[PDB]
Parts: sequence; C-alpha cells; structure tokens
Amino acid sequence: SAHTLVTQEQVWAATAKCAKKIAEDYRSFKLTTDNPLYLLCVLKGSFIFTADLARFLADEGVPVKVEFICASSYGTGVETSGQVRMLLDVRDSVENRHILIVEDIVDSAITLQYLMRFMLAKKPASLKTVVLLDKPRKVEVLVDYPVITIPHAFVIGYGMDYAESYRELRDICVL
Amino acid sequence: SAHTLVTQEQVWAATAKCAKKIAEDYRSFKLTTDNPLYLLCVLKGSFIFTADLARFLADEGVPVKVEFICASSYGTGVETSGQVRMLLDVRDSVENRHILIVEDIVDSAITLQYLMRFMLAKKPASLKTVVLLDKPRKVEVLVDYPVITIPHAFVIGYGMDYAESYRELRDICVL
Amino acid sequence: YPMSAHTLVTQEQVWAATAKCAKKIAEDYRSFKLTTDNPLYLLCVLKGSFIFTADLARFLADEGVPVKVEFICASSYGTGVETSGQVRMLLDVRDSVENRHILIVEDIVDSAITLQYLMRFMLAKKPASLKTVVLLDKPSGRKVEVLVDYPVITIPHAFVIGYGMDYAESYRELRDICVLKKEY
Amino acid sequence: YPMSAHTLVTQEQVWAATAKCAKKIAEDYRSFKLTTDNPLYLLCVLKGSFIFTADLARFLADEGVPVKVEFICASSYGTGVETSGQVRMLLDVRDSVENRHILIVEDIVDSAITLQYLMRFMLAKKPASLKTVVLLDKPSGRKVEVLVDYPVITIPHAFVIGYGMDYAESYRELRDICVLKKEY
Ligand SMILES: [Ba+2]
Ligand SMILES: [Ba+2]
Ligand SMILES: [Ba+2]
Ligand SMILES: [Ba+2]
Ligand SMILES: [Cl-]
Ligand SMILES: [Cl-]
Ligand SMILES: [Cl-]
Ligand SMILES: [Cl-]
Ligand SMILES: [Mg+2]
Ligand SMILES: [Mg+2]
Ligand SMILES: [Mg+2]
Ligand SMILES: [Mg+2]
Repeated sequence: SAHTLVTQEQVWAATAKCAKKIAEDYRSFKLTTDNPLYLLCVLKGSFIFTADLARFLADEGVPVKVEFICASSYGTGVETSGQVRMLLDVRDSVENRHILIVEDIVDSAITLQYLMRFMLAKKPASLKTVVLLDKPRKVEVLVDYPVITIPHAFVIGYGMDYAESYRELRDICVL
Repeated sequence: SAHTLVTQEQVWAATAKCAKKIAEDYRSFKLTTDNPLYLLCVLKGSFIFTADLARFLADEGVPVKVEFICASSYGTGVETSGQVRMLLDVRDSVENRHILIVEDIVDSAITLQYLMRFMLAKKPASLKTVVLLDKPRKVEVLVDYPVITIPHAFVIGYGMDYAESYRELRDICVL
Repeated sequence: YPMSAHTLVTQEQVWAATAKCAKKIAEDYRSFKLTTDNPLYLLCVLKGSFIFTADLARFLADEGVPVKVEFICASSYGTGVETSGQVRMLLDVRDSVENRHILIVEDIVDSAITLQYLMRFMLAKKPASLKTVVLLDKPSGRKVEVLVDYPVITIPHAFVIGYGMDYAESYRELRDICVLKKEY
Repeated sequence: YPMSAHTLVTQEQVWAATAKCAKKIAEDYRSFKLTTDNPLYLLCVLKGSFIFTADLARFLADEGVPVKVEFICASSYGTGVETSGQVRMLLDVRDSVENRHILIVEDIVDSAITLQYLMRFMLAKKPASLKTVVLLDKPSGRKVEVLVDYPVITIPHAFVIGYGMDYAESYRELRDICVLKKEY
C-alpha cells in the first residue's frame, strides 16, 4: 500500500549535489578539524540522512562533527512558540561554531524556529539548515539547503517512520 | 571545620518576607491555578529552597506550579555564553506563563544569562529570578528577589553541597 | 484550603511522622557505619517526592545520618507496558551508586510494577543496599507491602494534593496533605 | 585520508561484512515470526553506532526483516565505578520494549562491564529477547566474547576512526575504517 517516491540513488544523487554546494559556501570560512561544520541531527527521523550526508561531506573534504538532539512534543499549552521538551542536548559546546541543523522534513515551521532559537541561545558562529524533503510557502525562508523537492505527501523510509515502522527502507515511499 | 552563617529560622524569616514581596508584585497579574507562577527549580542546589519557598508562597495565596531543570557544565569550549548541556527540561509548556527561576546562589552570571536565554526561547509572559544567597556587582541587574545578603564565602547546607555532601543540613554554614 | 474536601494529614502531623521514621532509619543503619564518604543516598523520584525529600533529609540531619541526594525523572509510555512497568528515564543519577546504600524516596506507591522497575533499574547499578521510603502508605495487599520498607503515614485510599503532590500539576505547594473535592 | 596511518577496513569491505551479518541475523529470527507490529528493535548506542546503525538497518531491509530504531545515550561517571560499569542514561528509548526482540548496536566493545550494565539496563525492560551486534570485534578472551552475539569484522587492536567512530569528536564522517596515525 506504498509507492516509491525517490530511490536511494536519487536521494544519494541529490545529497551529493547538496554536499558540493555546502562545501563551496563554507570555503570562505577556512574550516578545520578544530573548527568544523557541526551536523545537528534531529532524532529520530534524520539519522539515516545525517549518516549519508556526513560521508558525502567527507567526499568534499569538509571537516565534520556530529551532534544529536532529541525532543518531545507537549500535549497542551503550545500555540505560537513551537516549544518542545529537550531530552538530549549537544555533548560539545557550540559557542562560536558552525552549525547545520539536519532535518528530514519540516513538519512545523514554528517548531523549527524554536529549535533555531534554542541553538541561537548557544552563541554559534553561524546557524543554517538542511532539509531532506522540501514541499514548496513563506517558511522556505527558514530552509537553506533543501535537498529534494516533492509534492504534499505523507512519506516513509530512509529513516522516516509511520508509527515507528519503516525507517529502515532504502527508498523513500509515499502512502 | 564549619561555622554557622544563617540558621533555619533566619532563612525562613527571609524567605517569608520574599514571599510577601513576590505576592504583592504579581497582584496586578490576577494569577489563577490555570495561570500560576511557575517555580523553575535548578537542580540540585535549589531543591530545599524551592520546597520551602513554595509553601511560603502558599501562605500568601499565590498559586504555584513547580518545574525542574538540570544541566551539566561543559569541560571545554565555553567562553562568553554560559552554555550548559540540558539534561532535564520542563514537563509543561511555559508559553505565555509566568516563570521564576529559583537559584541558591549565582555562581556564574553568564551561565545564569544562558539559562535565561533558554527560558526566553520558550516565549514566557514574564521571566524573573529569586536567588537565596546574594553576595553584592553589576550582575545584580540579573537578580530580582535576593533573599539574604552574605559576604564572599563558600557555603554549604540547606540543599547546597561541597562535593555532594552536606545538602541535608538545616542551617547554612561556611567553610 | 478551598479545593480540599477533607484534610488528611496536617503539616505538623507529617513532620512528626517523618521524624519518627528518620529515627527508625538511623537505628537500622547504625551497624553499617555510614560516613560522609559512604552516606545514605536519597533517591528523589520527581516530582512528587521533592518536598518530602527536602524535609526528610533535614530530619535525617537531626538523627546524625550523613546524606547525599540524587534525582531521577521518568515519563510514562503511551502503550506496550503490561507486566514490566517500565518508564523512560529522563534524568539518571549524577553520582555512581556502585556499592552505596540507596533509599528510593516516594510520596505514594501508585503502581507496584513501576516501583519494581525503578528498583530493577537501581539494582543494575549494583548498590550496597536498596530500600524504599514511602510517605503515604495506601491500602495494599502483600504484593505492594513487601516493596515498601519505611511507610511514614498509613492512609486510606483517596485523591491527595499538597506537600509536593499534584492535581493537574496544581497544589504541590500546599503545606497540608489534602483530599481533593469532587468538584475539582 | 591524511590522518590515517593504515586503512583497516574499507567502506566496501564493511558493507559486504554487514550484508553477510544481516543474512545471518535474518536466518536466526525466522522462527520468531517477526511482524511489523512485532519487529526487531535496533538499539543504537550513541554516538559511535549511528552510521553503522543506518547502514545495518538498510541491510536488514534487504533481508526482509521488519525493524524499529531506538537510541540511547549515556555519559561516563568521573569516579566510583569499578565492578558495575554503570553509566548515566541521558536518553532512554521512546517505545516500551516489553516482550520485544532487541539488538544492541555497538561499533566496538571497549568496556565489557559497561556493556554488561547496558544489558542489565535493557533486561529490566523485560524484552522478549536481547542480543548484541558489534561491528568491530577486537581481541578479547571468553569474558567479552560471550557478550557479543554478531561480530561483523574481527579486527586487531588499534585506534580506529571513521564510519561513525571518533577521535576527539573528529573523523566520524570518514567512509572507511582507519587507524589513527600516532602524530594524531
Ligand atoms: Ba524530523
Ligand atoms: Ba545553583
Ligand atoms: Ba511519586
Ligand atoms: Ba560505542
Ligand atoms: Cl513503486
Ligand atoms: Cl528536487
Ligand atoms: Cl557556629
Ligand atoms: Cl539580608
Ligand atoms: Mg514521525
Ligand atoms: Mg555545588
Ligand atoms: Mg502526579
Ligand atoms: Mg569516542
């Protein structure tokens, strides 16, 4: 009851173009291993994207550190702020460091802005964002590196779930 | 090898004056149980203060909800931002709610400001602070309700530790 | 107190009970030669235990018992729990408790299985001893009672507020232990 | 790779090993009638296991095995750990794992006691089965080896970087498993 939307080779092809585009944008920063690009992986749905994107960034000679954050939605009392409860926070300080928030798909603009405000509180040198799936409004202003464009659809596979199932599929499918 | 600095009855006497002062300041807000004053208890050192202050706030007819946060210091890479790693975050949304950060003593201005930035990201109606022990500089601008003034000293008791020991003492002592 | 139908135990009654319990605890651990460097660890289960922890620690101070305090916080799962009572740890202890004496501090035992899980959790840290102290012992058969070691106030079954315990996150700040009026 | 003295296992070598391991896993759980609603849970120990988890899950997908993924993250304690290997849980699983089949996913077994603790931790959630998969099996006597169930690549003792594994939080992004040059 699922149809393929993007195959692994397509996702890889798109992620690899994204990696070169990232690599050329951060050239002017002279990144090093003591001052790398930090990949901020938002669990769970981003973990396979992060793993593949990291290695594509290695292909470009970009130095990478990998941080994970995990947050839980509130049942009530969130209207305009996208507040989520932080369960896992970064192991390393990110003061004056270059952060790339790695998302699979922007479910909630306002919740994305909240996470951005949370990281901005940590005084980073730069905050930018890379979203695997981009369905094209005026909250594209929040997304810097949209990897692949898709129509409005409930998707699974490639780390993304329906009810915790199907994260393990190589291709991205729709329901 | 410890001398008493403040006895329980003194701490209580001061906290009770603070509770009335708080109660009269938030009168203009018409607090209710659906819109209370949230006490943000910064673990561990504040837990006994919070427990006593809450009940003093009950004496004033202030409605109270109690949140806990726990954060760990970074070993390296923090210079100007007071970044700490959040281990426990609030169970309730605080959007448009009245928050009172409950500290025992301001060890680090910049780390206090970081926690303040973290809460401010959650869009509260008001953010204010109450610090049990206040040693009198220009970061008094960060402290709204200093309960008791003391000289520069390493203190223990009343929830406050030296090496996790002595939180359980009724009186505040110095070393 | 306007939201209280009955008052169940007053602040003064709770303290007196807790002072008695602290002396029972201090007698039971005299043989164990507790030091500052090998104290009794108070495991405050958040949130409900926190006022009770703050007072019980000070009654233990009266008894001359060296203490340290650790906090844990666990969230319940939406489904898939039947026999095990597992909960998602959101905050684990800051100090290792290997070969230490731990007292799990609880306000009420509302699920014996989850209490059992918390203990299995704690027993995996290989403590020297593990006991529990429950402020409100509510009606229970042998299954629960073998879990609780130090019941402070034996109490009939009711909806309690106050003394750290909540209704819809409200009323923890009350000085007395109250019964919530039906019209909440 | 400039920071690499030797190359230990290449990306292509690791995949081939992991595909073989995934088929061994899929044969071993055929009897258990794994469903979407009763799958094999992958317990990714952060951070080092994450690239390995992402690839191993997709090799399990090739084998037709239904998966779910949970992450845990634990910090080491400064002191007071000797026999128990306990670690402070910073992230516990999001789903209950009561009566489920769990595979702890590890990059290397660097402390048998801490691996034992993680298992005691997991065994308290009363899973239906608990097994471990380790990408790099390094030299070890019977003590460790009885803990590891599915070793992917048997390997000599060295300082590895790449494929998720780090030096000073650097080099996780490398496609190959490398040996760090002495002059780091
Ligand atoms: Ba996501
Ligand atoms: Ba403090
Ligand atoms: Ba409780
Ligand atoms: Ba590992
Ligand atoms: Cl198809
Ligand atoms: Cl596209
Ligand atoms: Cl004195
Ligand atoms: Cl004063
Ligand atoms: Mg989802
Ligand atoms: Mg301290
Ligand atoms: Mg409750
Ligand atoms: Mg490491």
